[PDB]
Amino acid sequence: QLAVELLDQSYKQDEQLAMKLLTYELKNWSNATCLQLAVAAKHRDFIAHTCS
Amino acid sequence: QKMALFFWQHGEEAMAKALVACKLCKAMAHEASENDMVDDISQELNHNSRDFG
Repeated sequence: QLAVELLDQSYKQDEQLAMKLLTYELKNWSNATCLQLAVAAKHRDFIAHTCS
Repeated sequence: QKMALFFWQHGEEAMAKALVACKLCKAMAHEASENDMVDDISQELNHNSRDFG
């Protein structure tokens, strides 16, 4: 829920930097992006959001 | 839409203005979703279609 609301607020502020947030390679988190970690988490509402 | 709800209160033919604005709005929504350009635009503009609706 925190992930969904944070993506929501990112989308309310700026769509472009939200895109840069999602496609980002997380160097600490095993060089994977937010999308792969989310689909690992099976979390449906995160992927179902308009931005992603 | 804040300007539009203001201009609906002033002038005559208000019932006509509500219907025609509803026509021009929702049609402009679904035609813009043919291009699906930043959908945020489309569902907030259908939101205006229920507002005038």
